[PDB]
Order: sequence, then C-alpha cells, then structure tokens
Amino acid sequence: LSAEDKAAVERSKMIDRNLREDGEKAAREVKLLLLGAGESGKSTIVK
Amino acid sequence: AVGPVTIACLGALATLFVLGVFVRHNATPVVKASGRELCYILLGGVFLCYCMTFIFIAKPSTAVCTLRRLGLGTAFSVCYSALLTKTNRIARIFGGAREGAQRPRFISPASQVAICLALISGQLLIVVAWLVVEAPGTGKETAPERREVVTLRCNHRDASMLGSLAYNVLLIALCTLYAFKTRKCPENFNEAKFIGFTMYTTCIIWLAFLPIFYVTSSDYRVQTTTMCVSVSLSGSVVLGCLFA
Amino acid sequence: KCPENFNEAKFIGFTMYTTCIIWLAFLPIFYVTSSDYRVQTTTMCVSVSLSGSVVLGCLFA
Amino acid sequence: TGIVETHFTFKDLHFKMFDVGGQRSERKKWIHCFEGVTAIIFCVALSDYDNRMHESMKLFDSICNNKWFTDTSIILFLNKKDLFEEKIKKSPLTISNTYEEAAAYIQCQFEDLNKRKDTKEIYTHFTCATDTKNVQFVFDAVTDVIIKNNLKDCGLF
Ligand SMILES: CCCc1cc2c(NCCc3ccc(OCc4nnn[nH]4)cc3)nc(OC)nc2s1
Repeated sequence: LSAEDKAAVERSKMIDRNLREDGEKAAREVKLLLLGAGESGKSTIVK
Repeated sequence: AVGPVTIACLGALATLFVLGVFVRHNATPVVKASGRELCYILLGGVFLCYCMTFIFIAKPSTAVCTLRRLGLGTAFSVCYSALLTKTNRIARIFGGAREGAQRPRFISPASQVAICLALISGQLLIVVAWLVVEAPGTGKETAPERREVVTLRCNHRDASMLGSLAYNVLLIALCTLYAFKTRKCPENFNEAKFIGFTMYTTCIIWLAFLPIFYVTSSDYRVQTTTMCVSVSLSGSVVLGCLFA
Repeated sequence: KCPENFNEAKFIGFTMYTTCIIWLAFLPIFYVTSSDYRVQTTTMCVSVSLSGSVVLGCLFA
Repeated sequence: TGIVETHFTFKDLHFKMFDVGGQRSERKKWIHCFEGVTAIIFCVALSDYDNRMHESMKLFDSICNNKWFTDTSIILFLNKKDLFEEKIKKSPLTISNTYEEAAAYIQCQFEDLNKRKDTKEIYTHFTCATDTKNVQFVFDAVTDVIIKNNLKDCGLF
C-alpha cells in the first residue's frame, strides 16, 4: 500500500466524517405528510 | 446474636416475595413503567444488604475479613448505582424532546446494565486496591487493662473506609440531583418524593448510629449488634419506600 | 388533598412526618448516652438544630 | 409538477412539510416511500357535506388500514366550519339539529374508524380561516408523538 492507498483512505475518512455529520444533523428534522381530498381547503391550511 | 439473625432472615424472605410478585406480573403496565432490569439489580442489592449480617457474625478468619471488607461497601454501591441510572434515563428521555426526533444514546435495556456494572466496578476497584495495600489478617487483641479476655479481631478494618464512604456519598448526591431534575414528569414515571424520603431517612439513621457506637467502645458485642441492625434498617427503608 | 395556596397542606404534612422521624430517632439516644455527658450535650444540640431546619426548609422553601 | 416541499421552524424545531396530493398516479405503488414519517395531517371539508363526505370517509378509512401506517399517528383538521354553521339550517346534518350535535356526530363517525386504538392516536381539531394557534397545536401534538415513540422503543411504555 504505497501513497496511492494512503491518499485513498484519507479521502474516504473525510467523506465518512462529512456523511456522519450530515446524517446526525438531518435526523432532527420532523417530517409531516399531507393528505386529503381535492378542494378541501388544503391551500388555506398550508398558508 | 439471635435478634439480628432473625431480622435478616425475615428481610430476605420479604425480598424474595417481592421479587416473585414482580416476576409473576412482569407484563403489567405499571411494572413496565419502571425499569425491570434495574429493578432486579436493586432487589439483589437489598438482598445483599440483609445477607451482610451472617458475614459479620461469623468467626474471623483469613477469608471472613475479606468478605467483611468487600460486601459492606458493595451492597450500598449496587443499590445507589441502580437508582442513579434508572432515574437518569427517564430524565434524559423527557429532556430530549427539546432537541427533537433524536433517539437518545444508550437507552437500550442493555446499555443501562453496562452503565450500572461500570459504576459498581469502580467501588470494587477501590476496595481491591486497598485490600492489596494491607493484607487481611486475624489478630488476637488484648488491652492495657490486663483483664481483657483476649479478643479475636480482623487486621485493618479501617483501611478502606474513607475511600468507599466518599464514593458512596458522591453517588447519593448525584442521585438526589437527578431526582430533583425529574419532578415534573407524569405520575407513573415520577418518583422524586420517594427518593427524597429514602435519602433523608438513611442519613438520619447513620447520624443516629454514630453516638451509640462511640459510647459503647467496651463490650464489642453491642457494637456489632448496632451495626447489623443499622444495615438491615437501611435495606428495609429502601425496600419500603421504592416498592410498596 | 386540599389545595388552598399552592397546595400547602401536603407541605405541612411532610414537615410533620419528618419531625416525627427525628424525634423518634433522638429520644432513646439520650438514655443510651446517659453514661457520658459531652456526647449527650452534643447530640442534644445537633438534634435541636436539625429539628428547626426541617420545618424551615420543608415549609418555607 | 411533482411533489412540493416546504420549510418552517417553530420553537427552535425543524419541520419538513410534504405536499403529495398532486401526483395523479397509482397511490399504492409509491405509498411506501413515506414509512417513518412522524405524523399524517388529514384535511376534511365540512361545507362539502351534501355525497362528498362518503368519498372523504372512504379515503380516510383506507389510510388507517394501510400496512405501512400501522403505528403512525393521524392529525385531523376539520375545515369549512364557518360556512357549515349556516349550512346546517339550509341542509340538516342528517343529509337534534345544532352545531354541537353535528360536530360531535362527524367527529365520532370519523374517529371510530381505527381498529388498533392502542397502537396509534387520532388527534382532532377544528380549524377556521383565521387562527394563529394551529401551529401550536401541531407542535404540542408532535412532541407528544415523539415522547410516546421514544418510550415505546426502550420498553418502558
Ligand atoms: C449516607 C452514607 C451511607 C453509607 C454508609 C456507609 C458505610 N458506613 C459504615 C462504616 C463503618 C462504621 C464502623 C465500623 O466499625 C465496625 C466494624 N467494622 N468491621 N468490624 N467492626 C466499620 C465501618 N460503609 C460503607 O462501606 C464502606 N458504605 C456506606 S454508604
């Protein structure tokens, strides 16, 4: 494993750290699905 | 010797009956509301608190002094560690909603056991280190009043006392703090009142123990009885406040 | 079970129970320590101070 | 177009809002992508009662019994009540005539359509054209749902 492998594993570690941070941050958002029938006043509820 | 032995036996039977009751009804909402794994560990600690009397009445030997040095601290450490972790996870669960939709770290039914065992192992480490420093021994002590029917005593009873006591006091303070933090939780998940009463009554018992121990330096038998009764009373206070 | 001023009745109950516990713990110690006077006075002083502090902290906090 | 998304923050809390009603395709093919959404927000038209309400009730029934949504909570908003109060007089709710009776009957006929009562809850609300407390209701429902899920996961509940 010459410097090529070392550079590859360093880059992979940076990618993994970024992914973990982004996932931990994005696990806090609260997701809400919207449903109903047409012409039921969903626009007013959204606004 | 008869009195303390009878009290210890009754305490052991009561602990077994309570454990059997919780086991039979382990699926009911009120039992699930409290931790079951930590409840079992706390019950084991209470049982050890009662069992310590038989160790303290056995004739001193090369092994009995070691048990006398270990179990005394270990039982209290077990009970208070169980209480601390049990209140802590509920406090963190009800506090985590401020962050939002994030599963708290180490709230599984297995992580709690690991934390409780680590907290107990700290006390075990302290006791074993001090045991290595001064080896157990069974001396035969006689005093300047030449009359003393030579007494048979352990070697260094006081060697590890201050360290263990300090640790236990720290655990009690943390338990009280975390009981205070969780006073606003719903009814089935709130037990601040009982924790406060338990801590207060235990402190009162040991403060009352001090002067009787001092005044009865003569007639060692009285001192031993006034330590067996105190240990059993502490165990009974915990059991009555938390499980009844 | 009577809320009058932020439910002070249960606080009064807590104070009464704690004071009962303190007095029960203290009373036999005097007779047991009748042999030695110094410890007797020290325990009496400590018990009196604690008996006041319980009422204070339990009711007025 | 496709799916429409919105952001809003309340009490230092992040809220993703997914509008999907415009898809116009087979719902059963892609409905499983939303498993794990914390809450389902339903909207029912009251002034469209005379039957559109049979269609709305059938649609509600289907969402409760979907297999993906076994444990998901439902937040229900009953809209068009300002016109409904006046429409009761012209068209009775039988199509004890009063506003309270009709509201209670509607609420009961919807809320009695979830078999697994223990598993999930149906928060219910009455919304008007102008009201600033709706977001507070959403906040107070979402926090309760979060706490219940965390308690159930660790075995405490
Ligand atoms: C609020 C705090 C409560 C606690 C109290 C407490 C404690 N106290 C007992 C201490 C003591 C007293 C007299 C002795 O002399 C008698 C004897 N000893 N051996 N033979 N005779 C020996 C020990 N020990 C320990 O574990 C170490 N933990 C705790 S937690």
